[PDB]
Amino acid sequence: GVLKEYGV
Amino acid sequence: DLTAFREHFAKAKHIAIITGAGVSAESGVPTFRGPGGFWRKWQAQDLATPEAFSRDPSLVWEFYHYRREVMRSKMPNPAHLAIAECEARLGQQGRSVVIITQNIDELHHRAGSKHVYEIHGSLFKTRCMSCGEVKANHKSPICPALDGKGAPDPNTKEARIPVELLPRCERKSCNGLLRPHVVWFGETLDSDILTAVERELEKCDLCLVVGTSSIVYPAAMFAPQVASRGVPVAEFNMECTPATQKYHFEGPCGSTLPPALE
Ligand SMILES: [Zn+2]
Repeated sequence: GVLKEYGV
Repeated sequence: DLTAFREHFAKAKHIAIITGAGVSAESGVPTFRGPGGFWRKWQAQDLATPEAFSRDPSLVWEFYHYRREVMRSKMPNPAHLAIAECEARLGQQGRSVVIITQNIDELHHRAGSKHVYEIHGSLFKTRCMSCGEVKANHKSPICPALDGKGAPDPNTKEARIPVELLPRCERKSCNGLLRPHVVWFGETLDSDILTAVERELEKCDLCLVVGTSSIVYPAAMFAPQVASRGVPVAEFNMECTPATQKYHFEGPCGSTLPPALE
């Protein structure tokens, strides 16, 4: 699943 | 060139509009990120996580109660509306307009947008920690215990509400603790939603990006999928384009957008 803001 | 854009606009049959915090900002909504976005001693990144909630659910809810209530006095701006009327007008012509938004303030709905995809969720929904149920909720206050809590002054006293007295699930047999149905830091997006959005961007023949940039999350996940099909993309934000430089309409969405969609 897609981490939000790409985990960043 | 605006007239160039309108020429596309004219033809478009399936339009998708992606919206970032630029637009919720224009309606005077705090995002709590970067300079002077504090809430008491904290910023979002500190509080909008599952660890914070786990550790100190009163404080996180205090935070989200505030954000819920500040909405009572923030209204949709002209961009919100222009979109909503657009969707409506084009709907009647058998054309389609869908919104994909990272915002959680429900302003699109309050403007009358219908086919909206809230990919970070919404402040006015709750999910149950116990049974997982998602239910609309705009109660003010959301629960008595929180009445007049969540003040943002850095020296406010913690409410330190017993977890039992925070918002609970109403299915009785359940009584689970509720959290906001928002995507926190370190959480994944809902795949059901993303599959839909994908389907929608695969069908669209024009794409707008509003109050954020194609280059940054979350626009970045998708604008590529559409651009690579050769579909035009139009940004409306206040980020700057360098001299030597698909369309980009610098300025507050409130101003730039409604003429564009007329
Ligand atoms: Zn429940």
